[PDB]
Amino acid sequence: YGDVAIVVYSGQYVENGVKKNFLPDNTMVLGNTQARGLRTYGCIQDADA
Amino acid sequence: MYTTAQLLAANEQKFKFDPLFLRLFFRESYPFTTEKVYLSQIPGLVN
Repeated sequence: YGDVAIVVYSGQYVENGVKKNFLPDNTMVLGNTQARGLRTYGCIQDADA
Repeated sequence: MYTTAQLLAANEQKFKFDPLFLRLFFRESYPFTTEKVYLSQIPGLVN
């Protein structure tokens, strides 16, 4: 769309017994692809580990 | 008897028929040895 990249997301997930889209009906997010996130994972609370 | 008939070419009247399904969705064929079949659909909905 000029400088901004346009996507349409439709991913779903299954709650207890039914499915549902991740997003509600009408959301619009201004974001930057270069923005840095964190996949951080804590320490496994397991004696065996 | 004495008519002297000469024959020309003969039109065929071909009948149009194209599957468009067996070669578009049913590309695979399986023979039978048994008398029935079983079809399994595995519903995977993890929470």
